[PDB]
Amino acid sequence: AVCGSVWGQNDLAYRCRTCEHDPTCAICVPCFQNGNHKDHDYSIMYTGGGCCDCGDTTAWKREGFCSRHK
Ligand SMILES: [Zn+2]
Ligand SMILES: [Zn+2]
Ligand SMILES: [Zn+2]
Repeated sequence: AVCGSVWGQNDLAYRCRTCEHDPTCAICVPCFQNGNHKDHDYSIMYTGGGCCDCGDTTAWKREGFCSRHK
């Protein structure tokens, strides 16, 4: 339902200021790739590690869910 992916401090992830509900939200690289963020304000970057928010309506807009946690 919600992507269970975890990453470490030197793993890249995605911020998306268009989809997030707060600036600490992030999704893993595969969830970004399998979603639709064209013309979004997104950035691939480091985040000090984290857990993917894809599929979680409390953290991420539904239109920003990838195809596998939609
Ligand atoms: Zn987005
Ligand atoms: Zn994910
Ligand atoms: Zn996903």
